[PDB]
Amino acid sequence: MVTAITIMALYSIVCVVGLFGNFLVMYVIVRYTKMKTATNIYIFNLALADALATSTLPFQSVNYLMGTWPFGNILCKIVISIDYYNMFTSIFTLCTMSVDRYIAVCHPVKALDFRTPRNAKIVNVCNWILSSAIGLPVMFMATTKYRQGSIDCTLTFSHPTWYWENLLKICVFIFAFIMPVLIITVCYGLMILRLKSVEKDRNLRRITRMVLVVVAVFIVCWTPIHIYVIIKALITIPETTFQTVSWHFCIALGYTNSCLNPVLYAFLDENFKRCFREFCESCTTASSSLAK
Amino acid sequence: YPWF
Amino acid sequence: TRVFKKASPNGKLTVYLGKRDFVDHIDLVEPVDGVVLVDPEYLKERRVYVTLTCAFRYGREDLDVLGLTFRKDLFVANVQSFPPAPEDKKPLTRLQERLIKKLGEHAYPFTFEIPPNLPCSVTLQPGPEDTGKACGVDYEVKAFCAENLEEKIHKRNSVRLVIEKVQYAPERPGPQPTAETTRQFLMSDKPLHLEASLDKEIYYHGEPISVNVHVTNNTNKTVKKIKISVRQYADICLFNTAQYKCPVAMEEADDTVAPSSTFCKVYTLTPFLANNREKRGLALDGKLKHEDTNLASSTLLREGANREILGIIVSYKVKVKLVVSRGGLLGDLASSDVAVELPFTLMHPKPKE
Amino acid sequence: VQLVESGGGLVQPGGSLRLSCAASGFNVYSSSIHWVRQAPGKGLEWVASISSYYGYTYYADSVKGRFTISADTSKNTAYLQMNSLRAEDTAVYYCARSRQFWYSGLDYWGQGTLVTVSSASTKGPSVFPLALGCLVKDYFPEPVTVSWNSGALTSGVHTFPAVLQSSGLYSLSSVVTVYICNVNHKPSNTKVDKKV
Amino acid sequence: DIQMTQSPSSLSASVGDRVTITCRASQSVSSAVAWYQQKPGKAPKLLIYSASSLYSGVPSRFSGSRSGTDFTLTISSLQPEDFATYYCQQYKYVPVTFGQGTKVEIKRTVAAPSVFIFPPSDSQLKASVVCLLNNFYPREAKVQWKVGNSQESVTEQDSKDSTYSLSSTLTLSKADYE
Repeated sequence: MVTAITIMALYSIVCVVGLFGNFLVMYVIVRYTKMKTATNIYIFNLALADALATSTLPFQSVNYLMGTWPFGNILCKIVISIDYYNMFTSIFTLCTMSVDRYIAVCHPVKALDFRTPRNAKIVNVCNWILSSAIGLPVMFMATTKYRQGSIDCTLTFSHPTWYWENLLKICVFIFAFIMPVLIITVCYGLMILRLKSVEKDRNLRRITRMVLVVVAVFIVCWTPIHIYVIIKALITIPETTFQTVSWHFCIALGYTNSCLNPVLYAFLDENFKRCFREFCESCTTASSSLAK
Repeated sequence: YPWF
Repeated sequence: TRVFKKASPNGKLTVYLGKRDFVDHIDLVEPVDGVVLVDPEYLKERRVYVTLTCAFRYGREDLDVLGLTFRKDLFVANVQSFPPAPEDKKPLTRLQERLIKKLGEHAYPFTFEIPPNLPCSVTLQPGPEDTGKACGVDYEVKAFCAENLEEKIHKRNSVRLVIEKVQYAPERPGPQPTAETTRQFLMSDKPLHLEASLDKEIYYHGEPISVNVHVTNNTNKTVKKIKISVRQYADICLFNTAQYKCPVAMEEADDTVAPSSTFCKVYTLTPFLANNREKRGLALDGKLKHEDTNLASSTLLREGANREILGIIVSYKVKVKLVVSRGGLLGDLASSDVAVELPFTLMHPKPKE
Repeated sequence: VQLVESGGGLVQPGGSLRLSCAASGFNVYSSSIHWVRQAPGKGLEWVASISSYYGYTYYADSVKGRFTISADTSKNTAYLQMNSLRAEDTAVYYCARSRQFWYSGLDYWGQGTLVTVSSASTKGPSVFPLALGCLVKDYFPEPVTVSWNSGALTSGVHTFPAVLQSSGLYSLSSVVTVYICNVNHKPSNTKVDKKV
Repeated sequence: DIQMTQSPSSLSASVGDRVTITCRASQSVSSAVAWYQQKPGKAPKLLIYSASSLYSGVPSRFSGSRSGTDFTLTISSLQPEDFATYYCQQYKYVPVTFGQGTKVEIKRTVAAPSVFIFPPSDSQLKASVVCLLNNFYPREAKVQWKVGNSQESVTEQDSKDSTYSLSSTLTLSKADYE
């Protein structure tokens, strides 16, 4: 009906935009520039993580419209693990890129030796391993129940539900919302004050606008969902059309950040722009005599 | 994030 | 007598330099003299300028960080050659007068007075193959034809030559380096006493360095090994100046020193570039282009000058480290270290005329 | 201040030889070591060079692959391994020194050691009179000492340099004009006394 | 590769005369030209470097200069100890190439050789004729066949009379000689 198809359309368009942008940036990175810098590896990793995180939108969407999970238990566990693992991977890759740029600008002398592409590969591998500490346990608790009338995909707790589910909720709130935004804002603030501590004025204003828009899009996309999850956990809420459009809209914005990350980190890089444009005289020093 |  | 010449891609204006190595005396820097040859037919109403700039590069050539250029301009000087500016009343060097006599009447002189206490031409070794452009301080003389300075200049109408600002070893030797360090661990007995020195303070490139080590181990801790190394310190001065460190030469002997004994030996080290090709960020001497360079010479500074001098300030020290065996009632593989530092000077002898 | 060469002698075509150049008073890192050979009755030809400061190593286009130059920095000595010694390698090999930083010519040169790669062996000089001097043939290898009347008329005799014959063995001639001529061959310890 | 043309290949001067030795380079070397002096039986000795700078210990009578790719070594007053072979090297590019070499000799009056003919000894043919030119000047000289390939040998300049000597030997058969 009118109020039950807008959510489906929003999820579908967000998903298709995210996959299109992520696939474009992956192909351009792997084929043209060929990953010969630390930054290229960072955006490639972000693209992979965001594509993997956003690929679960069709599953959740068809779970919503059918009101059940028709895939099965194995796909239930796979989708849960993928969603959690890749959301942490995306946010943590954002954090690593922020600290890398902070080290590059505030400590260029240390960046001359701390930005070796081998070091970047090590950092990304460490990030993917560190994000696994939630990706495997959720796969170890993602069996499905035959709910009366539904086969819904949910998370299982064999221990007190109200304790461990809230523990996981608060752990995701603290290790995926407040510490990452703190890292990003501290790094970018230190960068902007270092830049302002000194044609150059226009470039500095552009850099300030870029870092501000990155911080703003992150803190606009990721806070509504966490705030509303906390509110829902605290106090029960009646179910209405406004309720069922807002709950979903928050998730849509949360994946909007996943789409916007490629739209910002890649499509504005100078080398990436040159490669995208591709896809779409000096004399020598000699000598002369000098009579005495 | 949340599974609806 | 020969002079260096370079012409623009269009071949209209050419600039003449007597030499491309300018000695940096502490009190003053040698003036940059030269003559630019132009033609009034090409320049209907434009004025040709010559600019000497000191460029300091922070990081790699590719930006990859918000699209900003890691390139500072520490010193920029400008002069209007043609038409002859009535503002500057600088005299004419004999070389400049000879160039004007040899060339036609369309030759005009330019002179640059580099202020003292500025960084010298230093380039940082990139180690493995990562970038196609060097990173470090360098000087360059650029002459271009334009209507005014606040204007984008075409690369076809401008010449540019890199020049080196070099320093040579002082004519007189200095005090002999000498360091002392005494250390006691648990107040057992008389402490360990390490003494090291060098045969001279000023060394030239390729000469061996003799380290005279004298140790009187009066405590009960046996010395396992003695490590002598030459370390290059690069003061890369900027906002919140830092310190770069790199062992250029090393020698780790296995000479043990028994408790209540003495050990005097001389270790000969030689810093050279053959075994230091894999060390990224190693300060080189910074020649004109990719050519035969060596380890960057120690930067000489005035004792009564400003400390916050941007660029790279290269210095060398000799570290003598004794690794003492550690372990008492419990026998482990841990160890303590007693080290001294002997600062020395590494330069080129002044050319003889 | 001194360069001493050693390790030269008779070699057969295809053999191997190793020359040593000990440098006294020079530092192997502040100076580069060069090898220059001089063929008999010819000019100087550069052979090899080594730069211990950079680890660079250069050879002439006619010696690449066969000759190998190295340096032992502990003893301040330079070695030149020569494999597959062709007959055109007969020369006197000089080891020279130049400033490693700001090369300013070959400042110091060694005395040089002759390297002979002739395929012949030690032979005896055949003495034939000339009715007045004597001529020695097949006198390999060099040198050959000749004197008239055991050194009496040494002032008034002209001796010609030895020229390598077609057979490979050298030959020499001497003449005196107003007796007996004595010839001594050091490499073979053969003394012949003839009278014209 | 750069080939240096040192001319003349040989000259004869006297004490007190002024001698010029020319060196031309195929390509263009900036100033990397050095002049060395080699005496017979001795190692070469560096005389000048950078084509104009005099080496330490070299007498001031030696002087070098450059004019484009034409380098010249000049001896203002030739001395009896300044008569040897002079070479011209170019160290601008690797490989370093030397010159052909100019040999300086003492100049004297023209002298006529005393030609002698010596038939081969019977103790040898049991077979090489020789023509012997003694005490001739200048160095250039020819020989005439008189009874296979002939081999010629020439000595160094005599210290007594500043003359030369030549001997040309050839092996003959038994047809013409017998």
